[PDB]
Amino acid sequence: ATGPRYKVPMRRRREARTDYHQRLRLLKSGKPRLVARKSNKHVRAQLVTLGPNGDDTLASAHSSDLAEYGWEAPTGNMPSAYLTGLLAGLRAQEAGVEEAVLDIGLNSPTPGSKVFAIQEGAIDAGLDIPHNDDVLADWQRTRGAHIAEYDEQLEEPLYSGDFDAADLPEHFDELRETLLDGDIEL
Amino acid sequence: KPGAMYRNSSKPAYTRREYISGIPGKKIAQFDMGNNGAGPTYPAQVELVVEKPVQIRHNALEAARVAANRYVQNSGAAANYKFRIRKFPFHVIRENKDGMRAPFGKPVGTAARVHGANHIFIAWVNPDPNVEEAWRRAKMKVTPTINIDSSPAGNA
Amino acid sequence: PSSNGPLEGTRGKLKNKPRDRGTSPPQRAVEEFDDGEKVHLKIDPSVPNGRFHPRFDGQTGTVEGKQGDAYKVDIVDGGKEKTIIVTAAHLRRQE
Amino acid sequence: FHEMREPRIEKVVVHMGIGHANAEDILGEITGQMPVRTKAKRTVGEFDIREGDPIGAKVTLRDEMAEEFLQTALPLAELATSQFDDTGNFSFGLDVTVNLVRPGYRVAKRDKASRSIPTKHRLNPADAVAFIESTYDVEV
Amino acid sequence: MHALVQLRGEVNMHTDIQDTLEMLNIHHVNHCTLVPETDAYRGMVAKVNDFVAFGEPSQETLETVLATRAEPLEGDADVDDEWVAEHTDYDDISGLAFALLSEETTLREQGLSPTLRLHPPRGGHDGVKHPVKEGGQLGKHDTEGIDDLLEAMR
RNA sequence: GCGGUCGCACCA
RNA sequence: UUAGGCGGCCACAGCGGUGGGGUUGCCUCCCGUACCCAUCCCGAACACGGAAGAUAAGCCCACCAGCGUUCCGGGGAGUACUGGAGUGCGCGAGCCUCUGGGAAACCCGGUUCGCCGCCACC
RNA sequence: AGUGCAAGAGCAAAAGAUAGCUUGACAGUGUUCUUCCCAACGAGGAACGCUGACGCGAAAGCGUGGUCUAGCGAACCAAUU
RNA sequence: CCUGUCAAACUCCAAACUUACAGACGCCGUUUGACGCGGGGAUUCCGGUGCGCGGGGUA
Ligand SMILES: [Cl-]
Ligand SMILES: [Cl-]
Ligand SMILES: [Mg+2]
Ligand SMILES: [Mg+2]
Ligand SMILES: [Mg+2]
Ligand SMILES: [Mg+2]
Ligand SMILES: [Mg+2]
Ligand SMILES: [Mg+2]
Ligand SMILES: [Mg+2]
Ligand SMILES: [Mg+2]
Ligand SMILES: [Mg+2]
Ligand code: NA
Ligand code: NA
Ligand code: NA
Ligand code: NA
Ligand code: NA
Ligand code: NA
Repeated sequence: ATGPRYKVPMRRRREARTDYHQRLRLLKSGKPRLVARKSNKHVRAQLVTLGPNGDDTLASAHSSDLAEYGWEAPTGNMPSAYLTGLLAGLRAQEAGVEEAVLDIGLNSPTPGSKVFAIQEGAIDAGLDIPHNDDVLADWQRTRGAHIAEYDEQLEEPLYSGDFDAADLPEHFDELRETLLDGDIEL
Repeated sequence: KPGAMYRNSSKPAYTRREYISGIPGKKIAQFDMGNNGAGPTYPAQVELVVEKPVQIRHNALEAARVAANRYVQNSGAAANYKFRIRKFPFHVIRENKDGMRAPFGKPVGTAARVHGANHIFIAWVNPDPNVEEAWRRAKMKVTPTINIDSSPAGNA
Repeated sequence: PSSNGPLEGTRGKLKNKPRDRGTSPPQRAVEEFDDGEKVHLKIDPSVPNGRFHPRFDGQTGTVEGKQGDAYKVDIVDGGKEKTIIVTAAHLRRQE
Repeated sequence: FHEMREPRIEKVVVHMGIGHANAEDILGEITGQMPVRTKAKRTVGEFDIREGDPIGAKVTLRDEMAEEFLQTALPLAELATSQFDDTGNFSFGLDVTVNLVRPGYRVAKRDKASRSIPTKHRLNPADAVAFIESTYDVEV
Repeated sequence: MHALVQLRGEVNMHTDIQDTLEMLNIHHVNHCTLVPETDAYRGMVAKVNDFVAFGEPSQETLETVLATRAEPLEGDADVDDEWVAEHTDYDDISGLAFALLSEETTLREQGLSPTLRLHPPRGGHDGVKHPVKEGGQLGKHDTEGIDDLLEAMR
């Protein structure tokens, strides 16, 4: 920018999107990466491999195409994340993928976070991933219990119209249950 | 000491003051002479061109310039002309003043490296080439044979 | 030379041009080679590890197995056969 | 367009640059939340050679905590103009600084895809005076 | 296709230059060889440029020299039309010459020594201290220029 | 190594 | 790719600036703190929960060359330098000829305001 | 800028700063390069492994002292494990 | 802004050229066995000059 000698960061570093130091450490395993990404409204999970001209995604799942299986709830929460992980994990298995390492990009490794929920899901789908059980949420919060109880302090529906008034961690089970057998795209 | 000892450009360029200390000051008094207030807005422009690459000690530079400018007072202390010596003595020169043991010399002076065909002096004058004479006297005190060249001046 | 350390006279070869300055891309540090492949040796000024003795910068050897993540490249120094332990970060496929 | 262009207060920093404290106490009451130590850098003649060393405290207030404070701070100040930032900030006073900016500031403070706020979307000294002056007082 | 003739001796000539002449089958002064005009061959002759005389000869000249100084891979045998016909793919010297010139074959390919051991130039050459453009005899020559040399060394 | 800068001792 | 995620090359992509775009696939800003989690002080950030509002930031789309960069034409320049050769010149420093290579600055005019891969998606 | 110390080199979501924790400055044994270009030569040095035991981290992973190139010493004898 | 100069321990640039590997031609080797391996025997470790490139030195 200033002159011939000026050093311009790699594009993905300018865009503040890729942490290249972590990326290298990630690639060391030589295994596929379980890319755990979030959005204000959604949660994405991809299984990426290395390629000659860039990464190759062999399997993915987005919190939106969750409804395609009977999801009638918001998609930016814990139960959502888990399921998207499990969904991607299964598609992953179908693709012949057996193991992967968790890439949480620029997110923070906070215990019980959604990325770890995504990781839990993928593991349960059958994917072998280096992990640590007590950094994950306690199942109930994954089910979405923390939100149901939060609606107990109601007075006004936590959900604007949406589905239910007191919400459903049960809807969670019905879905997980569904994903664990048959059905299309899995 | 004789020019014979330093006029050739056979040694490496030695000018890094960060590694050389005790360098004698230059005897060259000024580089811009005459009406330096004015810019080259003159009709005629003569130059003294060196015809062989050589090294010119600050000694010869001063004597060459003095003899030329001191003469350009055929025009007056505040005459209408500007004189410029464009070269500076960057090359540091030594002398091994023990015999040939540990002979790297000690700094004794400085010189300017001029390549054949460069102009060492440039004067700016109105039709009144007294400067042509100031130079017959200047190239008299520098090692090389020289060419007195006139540029803007088809007023022959 | 006034000294005989490995980095003697390496100012040029182990320095980056100002624009290639800074952490290098991971893609080439993870490249995988096969035994028999020809690879050009060139230290990457930005990558501290996996290096080889500067004297071999420019050699083109043959990958013949690996040690840990580092590769074992066979080269010929003058007329002598030598084996060099080097990481991908400092290797490139010939052709 | 507007609504997302109209100024707002983002943090008010009240700090007492002492030279070595007991002062936190008053800051806690004047604001309503714990103060933070102020270590110093460089060794210097004011017998302040200690690098890591408590030499003052500060308090960053946000939201109501910041208004409820300014609703008494401002009144204790008169100044305006020249004493304003080129970014629409201003410090008066014990110091009390007010950082002002518009709605999409998080873009420059988050971790992911962060970005620097465009000069156009920045807050000018003027656009600042207006907002505040338009909130219980007068400019210059 | 160019005719190469070494005009300067080995003493004091760079070794990598001497080896080049040797790869071009010339090991003595006045020895000549025929070389195809290829990138590879071109680089070699350029390296040997200062100790040789070279150029594209005329059909006739080649024929005179071939007849006068060509030899079998082994032996004294004179290479005349009959030899040529009874030993090569061509029917006479002219046919061989043309083939060489059009770089279709080589002296070896036809059972002939790659070297035409010429005779010193009758009347002497133009000197080995200057190139053709300076009146000497070194370097690239005219077809007329090569011919004269080759003919005087017939 | 031992003794008060010094003295003693000491085949790596 | 009517706005996404992971990348490869790592300024041809930087710096600066103009215009356009969203009842929704969307991304954002945004709203909010019971929870997981969090600030040596602040739900600012991090984390979690969410949609009343917005397209003003960001982002995506179209474009501008003033600066920086890449490549090209013409000029500089077959100049500077140089591998090989010489009973060529020069008191000498050094130069010249033949042969094989061949620049930098700078000026003028174009180019460049990224390209490409995998996945997902009215 | 900083990174203990020459000089040159490396480094920015770090190789720097701050905080916290930890003792891998670990035992054993090698491969290779260096010392000594080519091209034989010891001590020493480094790079990269493995076996064992550990530290930290969600994890990939990092840690074979200090970002790299100086800071080193045979046989005999003694003391020590 | 304009204007005057430099660098063995400067570099936004940048040759000729030297060099690793590979293919092609050439040359060479398969009875003259190359390339290479193992063994016996040395001499040698005062060098000099021309040319190109040098560093020191008035030379
Ligand atoms: Cl994310
Ligand atoms: Cl090595
Ligand atoms: Mg150098
Ligand atoms: Mg014969
Ligand atoms: Mg006669
Ligand atoms: Mg003669
Ligand atoms: Mg002894
Ligand atoms: Mg807009
Ligand atoms: Mg280290
Ligand atoms: Mg002991
Ligand atoms: Mg060299
Ligand atoms: Na002496
Ligand atoms: Na003279
Ligand atoms: Na780099
Ligand atoms: Na403290
Ligand atoms: Na917008
Ligand atoms: Na050793």
